Amino acid sequence: MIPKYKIYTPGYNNYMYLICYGFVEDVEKKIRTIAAYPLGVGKSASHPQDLLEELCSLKVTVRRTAGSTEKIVFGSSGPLNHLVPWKKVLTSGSIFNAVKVCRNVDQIQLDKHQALRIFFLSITKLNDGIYMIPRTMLEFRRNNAIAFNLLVYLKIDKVASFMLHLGNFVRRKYYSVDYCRRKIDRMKLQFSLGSIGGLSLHIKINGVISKRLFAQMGFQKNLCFSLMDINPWLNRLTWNNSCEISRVAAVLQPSIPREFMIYDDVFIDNTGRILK
Amino acid sequence: IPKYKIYTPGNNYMYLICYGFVEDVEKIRTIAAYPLGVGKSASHPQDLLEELCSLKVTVRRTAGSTEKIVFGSSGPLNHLVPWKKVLTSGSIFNAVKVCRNVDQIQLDKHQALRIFFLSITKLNDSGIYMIPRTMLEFRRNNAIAFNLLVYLKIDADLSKMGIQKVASFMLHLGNFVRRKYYSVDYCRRKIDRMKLQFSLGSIGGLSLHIKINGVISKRLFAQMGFQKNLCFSLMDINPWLNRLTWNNSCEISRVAAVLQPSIPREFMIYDDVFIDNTGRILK
Repeated sequence: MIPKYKIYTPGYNNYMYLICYGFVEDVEKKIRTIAAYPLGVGKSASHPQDLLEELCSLKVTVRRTAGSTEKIVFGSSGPLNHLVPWKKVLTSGSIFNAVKVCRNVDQIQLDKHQALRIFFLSITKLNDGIYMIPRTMLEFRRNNAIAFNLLVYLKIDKVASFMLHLGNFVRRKYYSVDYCRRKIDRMKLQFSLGSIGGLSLHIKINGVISKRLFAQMGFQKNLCFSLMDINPWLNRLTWNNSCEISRVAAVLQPSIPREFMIYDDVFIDNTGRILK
Repeated sequence: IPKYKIYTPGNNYMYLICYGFVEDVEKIRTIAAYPLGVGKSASHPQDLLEELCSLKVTVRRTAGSTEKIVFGSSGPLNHLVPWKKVLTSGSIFNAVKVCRNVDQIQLDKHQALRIFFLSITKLNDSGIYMIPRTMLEFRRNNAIAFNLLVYLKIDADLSKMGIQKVASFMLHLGNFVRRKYYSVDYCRRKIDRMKLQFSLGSIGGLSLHIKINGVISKRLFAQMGFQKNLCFSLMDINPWLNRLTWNNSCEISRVAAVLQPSIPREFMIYDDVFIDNTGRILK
Protein backbone atom coordinates (compact mmCIF):
# COMPACT_ATOMS: atom_id res chain seq x y z
CA MET A 1 0.00 0.00 0.00
CA ILE A 2 2.24 2.93 1.22
CA PRO A 3 5.26 3.14 -1.21
CA LYS A 4 8.69 3.08 0.49
CA TYR A 5 12.37 3.59 -0.34
CA LYS A 6 15.79 2.51 0.98
CA ILE A 7 19.06 4.39 0.38
CA TYR A 8 22.59 2.85 0.51
CA THR A 9 25.89 4.76 0.62
CA PRO A 10 28.63 2.05 0.30
CA GLY A 11 32.26 2.91 1.13
CA TYR A 12 30.13 14.43 -3.33
CA ASN A 13 27.85 11.48 -4.23
CA ASN A 14 26.30 13.10 -7.37
CA TYR A 15 25.24 9.81 -9.06
CA MET A 16 22.46 7.44 -8.04
CA TYR A 17 21.68 3.90 -9.10
CA LEU A 18 17.96 3.04 -9.05
CA ILE A 19 16.12 -0.30 -8.95
CA CYS A 20 12.35 -0.35 -8.27
CA TYR A 21 9.99 -3.18 -7.36
CA GLY A 22 6.32 -3.59 -8.19
CA PHE A 23 3.45 -6.05 -8.27
CA VAL A 24 2.69 -7.51 -11.72
CA GLU A 25 -1.13 -7.34 -11.91
CA ASP A 26 -3.98 -7.99 -14.35
CA VAL A 27 -4.93 -4.61 -15.86
CA GLU A 28 -8.58 -5.86 -16.33
CA LYS A 29 -6.59 -6.41 -8.99
CA LYS A 30 -5.26 -10.01 -9.00
CA ILE A 31 -1.51 -9.88 -8.11
CA ARG A 32 0.45 -12.42 -10.19
CA THR A 33 4.02 -11.89 -8.88
CA ILE A 34 6.59 -9.22 -7.75
CA ALA A 35 9.21 -7.99 -10.21
CA ALA A 36 12.32 -5.83 -10.16
CA TYR A 37 12.96 -3.10 -12.73
CA PRO A 38 16.65 -2.05 -12.68
CA LEU A 39 17.04 1.52 -14.11
CA GLY A 40 20.84 2.04 -13.77
CA VAL A 41 22.74 5.23 -12.96
CA GLY A 42 21.80 8.89 -13.41
CA LYS A 43 23.32 12.18 -12.17
CA SER A 44 20.70 13.52 -9.75
CA ALA A 45 20.29 15.63 -6.64
CA SER A 46 16.50 14.84 -6.23
CA HIS A 47 15.37 13.49 -2.85
CA PRO A 48 14.35 9.76 -2.84
CA GLN A 49 10.68 10.61 -1.96
CA ASP A 50 10.37 12.77 -5.13
CA LEU A 51 11.86 9.97 -7.28
CA LEU A 52 9.64 7.32 -5.59
CA GLU A 53 6.43 9.37 -5.96
CA GLU A 54 7.12 10.04 -9.66
CA LEU A 55 7.90 6.33 -10.33
CA CYS A 56 4.61 5.35 -8.69
CA SER A 57 2.69 7.67 -11.07
CA LEU A 58 4.15 5.88 -14.16
CA LYS A 59 2.17 3.34 -16.18
CA VAL A 60 4.59 0.47 -16.96
CA THR A 61 3.33 -2.50 -19.04
CA VAL A 62 4.76 -5.99 -18.45
CA ARG A 63 5.07 -8.52 -21.31
CA ARG A 64 6.40 -12.03 -20.93
CA THR A 65 8.43 -13.41 -23.88
CA ALA A 66 11.08 -16.09 -24.68
CA GLY A 67 14.57 -16.26 -26.22
CA SER A 68 17.02 -18.94 -25.05
CA THR A 69 15.41 -18.28 -21.55
CA GLU A 70 12.23 -16.57 -20.23
CA LYS A 71 12.29 -12.79 -20.61
CA ILE A 72 10.28 -9.84 -19.33
CA VAL A 73 9.84 -6.66 -21.36
CA PHE A 74 9.03 -3.55 -19.37
CA GLY A 75 7.16 -1.03 -21.51
CA SER A 76 8.16 2.57 -22.14
CA SER A 77 6.76 5.12 -19.71
CA GLY A 78 6.52 8.84 -18.99
CA PRO A 79 6.26 11.78 -18.89
CA LEU A 80 9.18 12.60 -16.52
CA ASN A 81 10.61 15.47 -14.41
CA HIS A 82 12.85 14.16 -11.52
CA LEU A 83 13.33 10.89 -13.51
CA VAL A 84 14.71 12.70 -16.63
CA PRO A 85 18.35 11.51 -15.79
CA TRP A 86 17.00 7.93 -16.41
CA LYS A 87 14.95 8.83 -19.55
CA LYS A 88 17.03 6.53 -21.88
CA VAL A 89 15.81 3.46 -19.91
CA LEU A 90 12.32 4.64 -18.86
CA THR A 91 11.14 5.98 -22.29
CA SER A 92 12.16 2.83 -24.26
CA GLY A 93 11.37 -0.89 -23.94
CA SER A 94 13.65 -2.73 -21.45
CA ILE A 95 14.16 -6.52 -21.67
CA PHE A 96 15.56 -8.69 -18.84
CA ASN A 97 16.07 -12.39 -18.06
CA ALA A 98 13.01 -13.33 -15.97
CA VAL A 99 15.14 -15.48 -13.57
CA LYS A 100 16.99 -12.33 -12.44
CA VAL A 101 14.05 -9.89 -12.14
CA CYS A 102 11.10 -12.13 -11.14
CA ARG A 103 10.49 -15.22 -8.93
CA ASN A 104 7.18 -16.38 -10.50
CA VAL A 105 7.33 -15.47 -14.23
CA ASP A 106 5.43 -18.82 -14.74
CA GLN A 107 2.35 -16.96 -13.28
CA ILE A 108 2.45 -13.88 -15.63
CA GLN A 109 -0.45 -14.28 -18.14
CA LEU A 110 -0.13 -14.12 -21.97
CA ASP A 111 -3.88 -13.97 -22.84
CA LYS A 112 -4.46 -10.77 -20.75
CA HIS A 113 -2.59 -7.46 -20.31
CA GLN A 114 -0.22 -7.02 -17.34
CA ALA A 115 1.12 -3.90 -15.59
CA LEU A 116 3.73 -3.14 -12.90
CA ARG A 117 2.42 -1.30 -9.80
CA ILE A 118 5.62 0.08 -8.19
CA PHE A 119 5.66 -0.03 -4.33
CA PHE A 120 9.43 0.24 -3.49
CA LEU A 121 12.53 2.09 -4.71
CA SER A 122 16.09 1.14 -3.72
CA ILE A 123 18.92 3.67 -4.25
CA THR A 124 22.72 3.45 -4.13
CA LYS A 125 24.50 6.82 -3.80
CA LEU A 126 27.67 6.58 -5.95
CA ASN A 127 30.82 8.64 -6.70
CA ASP A 128 30.75 7.56 -10.48
CA GLY A 129 31.62 4.24 -10.91
CA ILE A 130 31.28 0.67 -9.70
CA TYR A 131 33.91 -1.84 -10.87
CA MET A 132 33.07 -5.53 -11.25
CA ILE A 133 35.65 -8.22 -11.92
CA PRO A 134 34.95 -9.66 -15.44
CA ARG A 135 32.96 -12.92 -15.55
CA THR A 136 35.83 -14.66 -17.46
CA MET A 137 38.35 -13.71 -14.75
CA LEU A 138 35.99 -15.01 -11.98
CA GLU A 139 35.46 -18.33 -13.84
CA PHE A 140 39.22 -19.03 -14.25
CA ARG A 141 40.25 -22.29 -12.48
CA ARG A 142 43.79 -23.66 -12.24
CA ASN A 143 45.59 -26.69 -10.79
CA ASN A 144 47.55 -26.23 -7.53
CA ALA A 145 45.68 -23.03 -6.70
CA ILE A 146 43.74 -21.80 -3.69
CA ALA A 147 40.56 -19.90 -4.50
CA PHE A 148 40.21 -16.96 -2.07
CA ASN A 149 36.43 -16.87 -1.44
CA LEU A 150 34.35 -14.87 1.02
CA LEU A 151 31.20 -16.14 2.73
CA VAL A 152 28.93 -13.19 3.63
CA TYR A 153 26.15 -13.69 6.17
CA LEU A 154 23.15 -11.32 5.93
CA LYS A 155 20.55 -10.59 8.59
CA ILE A 156 17.28 -9.81 6.71
CA ASP A 157 14.05 -8.29 8.13
CA LYS A 158 16.25 -14.59 8.78
CA VAL A 159 20.00 -15.32 8.44
CA ALA A 160 21.35 -16.32 5.01
CA SER A 161 24.76 -16.53 3.31
CA PHE A 162 26.26 -16.02 -0.12
CA MET A 163 29.73 -16.68 -1.43
CA LEU A 164 31.88 -14.68 -3.76
CA HIS A 165 35.26 -15.28 -5.45
CA LEU A 166 38.12 -12.72 -5.27
CA GLY A 167 40.92 -14.59 -7.03
CA ASN A 168 43.46 -17.39 -6.58
CA PHE A 169 46.88 -17.84 -4.88
CA VAL A 170 49.39 -20.52 -5.93
CA ARG A 171 49.53 -23.43 -3.44
CA ARG A 172 52.91 -24.36 -1.87
CA LYS A 173 52.79 -26.15 3.21
CA TYR A 174 50.10 -26.59 5.90
CA TYR A 175 47.74 -23.60 5.54
CA SER A 176 46.62 -23.02 9.13
CA VAL A 177 43.73 -20.70 10.07
CA ASP A 178 46.27 -18.49 11.99
CA TYR A 179 48.74 -18.03 9.08
CA CYS A 180 45.95 -17.23 6.57
CA ARG A 181 44.20 -14.89 9.05
CA ARG A 182 47.45 -12.85 9.32
CA LYS A 183 47.78 -12.48 5.52
CA ILE A 184 44.06 -11.63 5.05
CA ASP A 185 44.12 -9.15 7.98
CA ARG A 186 46.95 -7.22 6.26
CA MET A 187 44.64 -6.62 3.23
CA LYS A 188 42.27 -4.56 5.50
CA LEU A 189 39.13 -5.46 3.58
CA GLN A 190 36.09 -3.21 4.24
CA PHE A 191 32.59 -4.43 3.35
CA SER A 192 29.42 -2.44 2.73
CA LEU A 193 26.02 -2.93 1.09
CA GLY A 194 24.40 -1.41 -1.96
CA SER A 195 21.40 -2.18 -4.18
CA ILE A 196 23.18 -2.83 -7.53
CA GLY A 197 20.98 -5.55 -9.06
CA GLY A 198 18.91 -5.83 -5.84
CA LEU A 199 21.64 -6.25 -3.23
CA SER A 200 25.34 -5.65 -3.83
CA LEU A 201 28.46 -6.15 -1.74
CA HIS A 202 31.14 -3.47 -2.01
CA ILE A 203 34.75 -4.18 -0.99
CA LYS A 204 37.50 -1.65 -0.40
CA ILE A 205 41.05 -2.97 -0.01
CA ASN A 206 42.56 -0.59 2.56
CA GLY A 207 45.84 -2.43 3.24
CA VAL A 208 48.45 -4.52 1.42
CA ILE A 209 47.75 -7.03 -1.36
CA SER A 210 50.13 -9.25 -3.39
CA LYS A 211 50.86 -8.20 -7.01
CA ARG A 212 49.39 -11.54 -8.22
CA LEU A 213 45.98 -11.08 -6.53
CA PHE A 214 45.82 -7.34 -7.40
CA ALA A 215 46.34 -8.16 -11.12
CA GLN A 216 43.37 -10.58 -10.93
CA MET A 217 41.28 -7.72 -9.43
CA GLY A 218 42.19 -5.44 -12.42
CA PHE A 219 44.39 -3.35 -10.08
CA GLN A 220 41.21 -2.02 -8.43
CA LYS A 221 40.96 -1.25 -4.72
CA ASN A 222 37.10 -0.88 -4.91
CA LEU A 223 35.11 -3.95 -6.07
CA CYS A 224 31.38 -4.58 -6.45
CA PHE A 225 29.52 -7.93 -6.52
CA SER A 226 25.78 -8.20 -7.19
CA LEU A 227 23.70 -10.85 -5.44
CA MET A 228 21.68 -10.94 -8.77
CA ASP A 229 24.72 -12.77 -10.31
CA ILE A 230 25.87 -14.70 -7.18
CA ASN A 231 22.45 -16.12 -6.22
CA PRO A 232 19.33 -14.65 -7.91
CA TRP A 233 16.99 -16.77 -5.66
CA LEU A 234 18.29 -15.29 -2.36
CA ASN A 235 18.49 -11.85 -4.07
CA ARG A 236 14.61 -11.76 -4.24
CA LEU A 237 14.46 -11.99 -0.41
CA THR A 238 16.46 -8.71 -0.05
CA TRP A 239 14.45 -6.49 -2.51
CA ASN A 240 12.05 -4.58 -0.17
CA ASN A 241 13.56 -5.77 3.16
CA SER A 242 16.21 -4.09 5.32
CA CYS A 243 19.52 -5.99 5.14
CA GLU A 244 22.67 -5.87 7.20
CA ILE A 245 25.95 -7.76 6.97
CA SER A 246 26.19 -9.69 10.25
CA ARG A 247 29.41 -11.63 9.55
CA VAL A 248 32.02 -12.29 6.84
CA ALA A 249 34.34 -15.36 6.73
CA ALA A 250 37.13 -16.14 4.26
CA VAL A 251 36.97 -19.67 2.77
CA LEU A 252 40.13 -20.86 1.05
CA GLN A 253 39.30 -23.80 -1.23
CA PRO A 254 40.91 -25.68 -4.16
CA SER A 255 40.25 -24.14 -7.60
CA ILE A 256 39.68 -27.20 -9.95
CA PRO A 257 37.01 -29.92 -9.19
CA ARG A 258 39.51 -32.83 -8.99
CA GLU A 259 41.42 -31.03 -6.18
CA PHE A 260 38.21 -30.94 -4.02
CA MET A 261 38.84 -34.70 -3.43
CA ILE A 262 42.32 -33.88 -2.02
CA TYR A 263 42.14 -30.56 -0.11
CA ASP A 264 39.61 -29.54 2.47
CA ASP A 265 38.45 -25.88 2.90
CA VAL A 266 40.21 -23.48 5.33
CA PHE A 267 37.52 -21.42 7.17
CA ILE A 268 38.68 -18.05 8.69
CA ASP A 269 35.68 -16.58 10.52
CA ASN A 270 35.18 -12.82 11.16
CA THR A 271 37.51 -11.41 8.47
CA GLY A 272 37.64 -7.73 7.49
CA ARG A 273 35.59 -4.82 8.79
CA ILE A 274 31.88 -4.24 8.12
CA LEU A 275 31.35 -0.50 7.53
CA LYS A 276 28.23 0.32 9.55
CA ILE B 1 12.53 -45.12 -0.17
CA PRO B 2 14.33 -44.37 -3.46
CA LYS B 3 12.33 -44.51 -6.71
CA TYR B 4 12.75 -44.03 -10.47
CA LYS B 5 10.75 -42.71 -13.48
CA ILE B 6 11.28 -43.43 -17.21
CA TYR B 7 10.30 -41.05 -20.02
CA THR B 8 10.15 -42.18 -23.65
CA PRO B 9 9.52 -38.97 -25.66
CA GLY B 10 8.19 -39.22 -29.22
CA ASN B 11 16.54 -47.14 -27.77
CA ASN B 12 20.04 -48.28 -26.47
CA TYR B 13 20.95 -44.86 -24.93
CA MET B 14 19.60 -43.31 -21.73
CA TYR B 15 20.06 -39.86 -20.18
CA LEU B 16 20.29 -39.96 -16.35
CA ILE B 17 19.64 -37.24 -13.75
CA CYS B 18 19.37 -38.03 -10.02
CA TYR B 19 18.15 -36.02 -7.05
CA GLY B 20 19.34 -36.23 -3.46
CA PHE B 21 19.27 -34.55 -0.07
CA VAL B 22 22.37 -32.55 0.86
CA GLU B 23 22.97 -33.61 4.49
CA ASP B 24 25.56 -33.10 7.26
CA VAL B 25 27.77 -36.23 7.48
CA GLU B 26 28.00 -36.04 11.32
CA LYS B 27 20.00 -33.17 9.25
CA ILE B 28 18.82 -32.34 5.68
CA ARG B 29 19.81 -28.87 4.39
CA THR B 30 18.49 -28.79 0.78
CA ILE B 31 17.81 -30.95 -2.35
CA ALA B 32 20.24 -31.04 -5.34
CA ALA B 33 20.25 -32.55 -8.85
CA TYR B 34 23.20 -34.44 -10.30
CA PRO B 35 22.91 -34.64 -14.12
CA LEU B 36 25.01 -37.58 -15.36
CA GLY B 37 24.32 -37.29 -19.13
CA VAL B 38 24.00 -39.98 -21.80
CA GLY B 39 25.40 -43.52 -21.79
CA LYS B 40 24.68 -46.74 -23.72
CA SER B 41 23.17 -49.29 -21.32
CA ALA B 42 21.09 -52.48 -21.23
CA SER B 43 20.88 -52.52 -17.35
CA HIS B 44 17.40 -52.43 -15.82
CA PRO B 45 16.43 -48.99 -14.31
CA GLN B 46 15.92 -50.68 -10.88
CA ASP B 47 19.59 -51.80 -10.83
CA LEU B 48 20.88 -48.36 -11.94
CA LEU B 49 18.88 -46.72 -9.10
CA GLU B 50 20.08 -49.28 -6.50
CA GLU B 51 23.72 -48.73 -7.51
CA LEU B 52 23.47 -44.91 -7.43
CA CYS B 53 21.94 -45.07 -3.95
CA SER B 54 24.93 -47.14 -2.69
CA LEU B 55 27.51 -44.52 -3.87
CA LYS B 56 29.00 -41.94 -1.48
CA VAL B 57 28.89 -38.57 -3.28
CA THR B 58 30.37 -35.58 -1.39
CA VAL B 59 28.93 -32.10 -1.87
CA ARG B 60 31.05 -28.92 -1.68
CA ARG B 61 29.74 -25.38 -2.09
CA THR B 62 32.10 -22.93 -3.83
CA ALA B 63 32.11 -19.74 -5.98
CA GLY B 64 33.24 -18.57 -9.43
CA SER B 65 31.22 -15.82 -11.17
CA THR B 66 28.12 -17.44 -9.42
CA GLU B 67 27.51 -20.06 -6.63
CA LYS B 68 28.71 -23.57 -7.65
CA ILE B 69 28.16 -27.12 -6.40
CA VAL B 70 31.02 -29.64 -6.69
CA PHE B 71 29.99 -33.32 -6.46
CA GLY B 72 32.85 -35.56 -5.45
CA SER B 73 34.07 -38.48 -7.53
CA SER B 74 32.30 -41.74 -6.74
CA GLY B 75 32.73 -45.47 -7.32
CA PRO B 76 33.30 -48.38 -7.71
CA LEU B 77 30.79 -49.04 -10.52
CA ASN B 78 29.16 -51.93 -12.40
CA HIS B 79 25.79 -51.01 -14.08
CA LEU B 80 26.86 -47.31 -14.01
CA VAL B 81 30.18 -48.03 -15.88
CA PRO B 82 28.75 -46.32 -19.10
CA TRP B 83 28.61 -43.06 -16.99
CA LYS B 84 32.08 -43.50 -15.37
CA LYS B 85 33.62 -40.42 -17.05
CA VAL B 86 31.19 -38.18 -15.12
CA LEU B 87 30.85 -40.27 -11.91
CA THR B 88 34.50 -41.19 -11.25
CA SER B 89 35.70 -37.54 -11.41
CA GLY B 90 34.69 -34.30 -9.67
CA SER B 91 31.71 -32.54 -11.29
CA ILE B 92 30.99 -28.80 -11.04
CA PHE B 93 27.62 -27.14 -11.81
CA ASN B 94 25.96 -23.72 -11.34
CA ALA B 95 23.91 -23.76 -8.11
CA VAL B 96 21.05 -21.85 -9.84
CA LYS B 97 20.57 -24.92 -12.13
CA VAL B 98 21.18 -27.89 -9.78
CA CYS B 99 20.43 -26.72 -6.20
CA ARG B 100 17.22 -25.56 -4.58
CA ASN B 101 18.73 -23.50 -1.71
CA VAL B 102 22.57 -23.44 -1.99
CA ASP B 103 22.63 -20.74 0.76
CA GLN B 104 21.67 -23.54 3.25
CA ILE B 105 24.76 -25.69 2.39
CA GLN B 106 27.41 -25.40 5.12
CA LEU B 107 31.08 -24.51 4.58
CA ASP B 108 32.29 -25.21 8.17
CA LYS B 109 31.33 -28.96 8.02
CA HIS B 110 31.23 -31.94 5.59
CA GLN B 111 28.18 -32.54 3.35
CA ALA B 112 27.05 -35.63 1.38
CA LEU B 113 24.32 -36.30 -1.25
CA ARG B 114 21.75 -39.00 -0.29
CA ILE B 115 20.16 -39.92 -3.65
CA PHE B 116 16.40 -40.72 -3.46
CA PHE B 117 15.25 -40.41 -7.13
CA LEU B 118 16.61 -41.34 -10.59
CA SER B 119 14.90 -39.90 -13.70
CA ILE B 120 15.67 -41.54 -17.08
CA THR B 121 14.91 -40.53 -20.69
CA LYS B 122 15.25 -43.28 -23.33
CA LEU B 123 16.97 -41.93 -26.49
CA ASN B 124 17.44 -43.27 -30.07
CA ASP B 125 20.75 -43.37 -32.09
CA SER B 126 19.75 -39.81 -33.21
CA GLY B 127 20.45 -38.62 -29.64
CA ILE B 128 19.22 -35.14 -28.74
CA TYR B 129 19.11 -31.76 -30.59
CA MET B 130 18.76 -28.31 -29.02
CA ILE B 131 18.64 -25.03 -30.99
CA PRO B 132 21.88 -23.08 -30.11
CA ARG B 133 21.56 -20.20 -27.59
CA THR B 134 22.80 -17.66 -30.22
CA MET B 135 20.04 -18.66 -32.68
CA LEU B 136 17.41 -18.46 -29.88
CA GLU B 137 18.60 -15.02 -28.60
CA PHE B 138 18.42 -13.44 -32.12
CA ARG B 139 16.02 -10.46 -32.38
CA ARG B 140 15.20 -8.48 -35.54
CA ASN B 141 12.95 -5.58 -36.54
CA ASN B 142 9.61 -6.22 -38.32
CA ALA B 143 9.57 -9.88 -37.21
CA ILE B 144 7.07 -12.13 -35.41
CA ALA B 145 8.54 -14.52 -32.87
CA PHE B 146 6.79 -17.92 -33.01
CA ASN B 147 6.75 -18.89 -29.33
CA LEU B 148 5.00 -21.82 -27.61
CA LEU B 149 3.43 -21.55 -24.15
CA VAL B 150 3.32 -24.93 -22.38
CA TYR B 151 1.15 -25.40 -19.26
CA LEU B 152 2.28 -28.11 -16.80
CA LYS B 153 0.20 -29.77 -14.10
CA ILE B 154 2.76 -30.57 -11.34
CA ASP B 155 1.69 -33.41 -8.93
CA ALA B 156 -1.94 -32.73 -9.87
CA ASP B 157 -4.82 -34.26 -7.97
CA LEU B 158 -6.11 -36.80 -10.54
CA SER B 159 -9.46 -37.08 -8.69
CA LYS B 160 -10.14 -33.39 -9.72
CA MET B 161 -10.02 -34.25 -13.47
CA GLY B 162 -12.92 -32.75 -15.39
CA ILE B 163 -14.21 -30.47 -12.58
CA GLN B 164 -13.38 -26.71 -12.16
CA LYS B 165 -1.05 -26.70 -9.42
CA VAL B 166 -0.85 -25.08 -12.92
CA ALA B 167 2.34 -23.34 -14.04
CA SER B 168 3.60 -22.53 -17.56
CA PHE B 169 6.81 -22.00 -19.49
CA MET B 170 7.51 -20.39 -22.85
CA LEU B 171 9.94 -21.43 -25.54
CA HIS B 172 11.02 -19.71 -28.73
CA LEU B 173 11.00 -21.64 -32.06
CA GLY B 174 12.06 -18.95 -34.55
CA ASN B 175 10.93 -15.78 -36.39
CA PHE B 176 8.72 -14.97 -39.47
CA VAL B 177 8.79 -11.64 -41.42
CA ARG B 178 5.89 -9.29 -40.53
CA ARG B 179 4.49 -8.24 -43.95
CA LYS B 180 -1.39 -8.06 -44.10
CA TYR B 181 -3.40 -8.71 -40.89
CA TYR B 182 -2.05 -11.66 -38.86
CA SER B 183 -5.43 -12.85 -37.55
CA VAL B 184 -5.90 -15.75 -35.08
CA ASP B 185 -7.60 -17.74 -37.90
CA TYR B 186 -4.80 -17.43 -40.57
CA CYS B 187 -1.94 -18.21 -38.18
CA ARG B 188 -3.87 -21.12 -36.63
CA ARG B 189 -4.14 -22.86 -40.04
CA LYS B 190 -0.45 -22.27 -40.89
CA ILE B 191 0.59 -23.72 -37.50
CA ASP B 192 -1.85 -26.69 -37.83
CA ARG B 193 -0.09 -27.59 -41.15
CA MET B 194 3.18 -28.07 -39.17
CA LYS B 195 1.50 -30.86 -37.09
CA LEU B 196 3.65 -30.37 -33.99
CA GLN B 197 3.72 -33.22 -31.43
CA PHE B 198 4.72 -32.58 -27.80
CA SER B 199 6.06 -34.97 -25.22
CA LEU B 200 7.93 -34.79 -21.92
CA GLY B 201 11.42 -35.96 -21.06
CA SER B 202 13.91 -35.50 -18.18
CA ILE B 203 16.81 -33.76 -20.02
CA GLY B 204 18.04 -31.33 -17.36
CA GLY B 205 15.16 -32.19 -15.02
CA LEU B 206 12.18 -31.72 -17.31
CA SER B 207 12.39 -31.27 -21.06
CA LEU B 208 9.86 -30.70 -23.82
CA HIS B 209 10.36 -32.62 -27.06
CA ILE B 210 8.75 -31.38 -30.30
CA LYS B 211 8.37 -33.49 -33.44
CA ILE B 212 7.49 -31.59 -36.65
CA ASN B 213 5.17 -34.09 -38.38
CA GLY B 214 3.86 -31.80 -41.16
CA VAL B 215 4.83 -28.98 -43.52
CA ILE B 216 7.10 -26.07 -42.53
CA SER B 217 8.65 -23.18 -44.53
CA LYS B 218 12.35 -23.43 -45.47
CA ARG B 219 13.06 -20.03 -43.80
CA LEU B 220 11.66 -21.21 -40.43
CA PHE B 221 13.06 -24.78 -40.65
CA ALA B 222 16.59 -23.35 -41.30
CA GLN B 223 16.35 -21.54 -37.92
CA MET B 224 15.69 -24.98 -36.29
CA GLY B 225 18.83 -26.54 -37.93
CA PHE B 226 16.52 -28.48 -40.34
CA GLN B 227 15.80 -30.87 -37.43
CA LYS B 228 12.35 -32.54 -37.18
CA ASN B 229 13.03 -33.40 -33.49
CA LEU B 230 13.74 -30.55 -31.09
CA CYS B 231 14.42 -30.72 -27.38
CA PHE B 232 14.11 -27.81 -24.90
CA SER B 233 15.25 -28.13 -21.28
CA LEU B 234 13.37 -26.36 -18.47
CA MET B 235 16.81 -26.05 -16.74
CA ASP B 236 17.57 -23.36 -19.43
CA ILE B 237 14.07 -21.89 -19.82
CA ASN B 238 13.20 -21.52 -16.12
CA PRO B 239 15.48 -23.11 -13.50
CA TRP B 240 13.06 -22.12 -10.62
CA LEU B 241 10.07 -23.95 -12.14
CA ASN B 242 12.40 -26.84 -13.13
CA ARG B 243 13.25 -27.45 -9.40
CA LEU B 244 9.53 -27.92 -8.62
CA THR B 245 9.31 -30.75 -11.22
CA TRP B 246 12.06 -32.88 -9.56
CA ASN B 247 10.51 -36.03 -7.97
CA ASN B 248 6.98 -34.83 -8.92
CA SER B 249 4.68 -36.24 -11.62
CA CYS B 250 4.36 -33.81 -14.55
CA GLU B 251 1.96 -33.63 -17.44
CA ILE B 252 1.47 -31.17 -20.29
CA SER B 253 -2.11 -29.98 -19.66
CA ARG B 254 -2.29 -27.52 -22.61
CA VAL B 255 -0.06 -25.85 -25.30
CA ALA B 256 -0.83 -22.48 -26.98
CA ALA B 257 1.11 -20.71 -29.73
CA VAL B 258 2.01 -17.10 -28.87
CA LEU B 259 3.10 -14.82 -31.73
CA GLN B 260 4.89 -11.76 -30.40
CA PRO B 261 7.03 -8.92 -31.80
CA SER B 262 10.78 -9.69 -31.80
CA ILE B 263 12.59 -6.42 -30.71
CA PRO B 264 11.54 -4.65 -27.44
CA ARG B 265 10.49 -1.32 -29.09
CA GLU B 266 7.88 -3.23 -31.15
CA PHE B 267 6.19 -4.51 -27.93
CA MET B 268 4.68 -0.96 -27.60
CA ILE B 269 3.17 -1.27 -31.12
CA TYR B 270 2.00 -4.90 -31.57
CA ASP B 271 0.07 -7.04 -29.11
CA ASP B 272 0.51 -10.85 -28.84
CA VAL B 273 -1.62 -13.25 -30.96
CA PHE B 274 -2.71 -16.11 -28.66
CA ILE B 275 -3.74 -19.38 -30.42
CA ASP B 276 -4.93 -21.84 -27.78
CA ASN B 277 -4.68 -25.67 -28.04
CA THR B 278 -2.06 -25.97 -30.74
CA GLY B 279 -0.44 -29.22 -31.94
CA ARG B 280 -0.92 -32.68 -30.37
CA ILE B 281 0.16 -33.66 -26.79
CA LEU B 282 1.29 -37.35 -26.71
CA LYS B 283 0.71 -38.49 -23.05
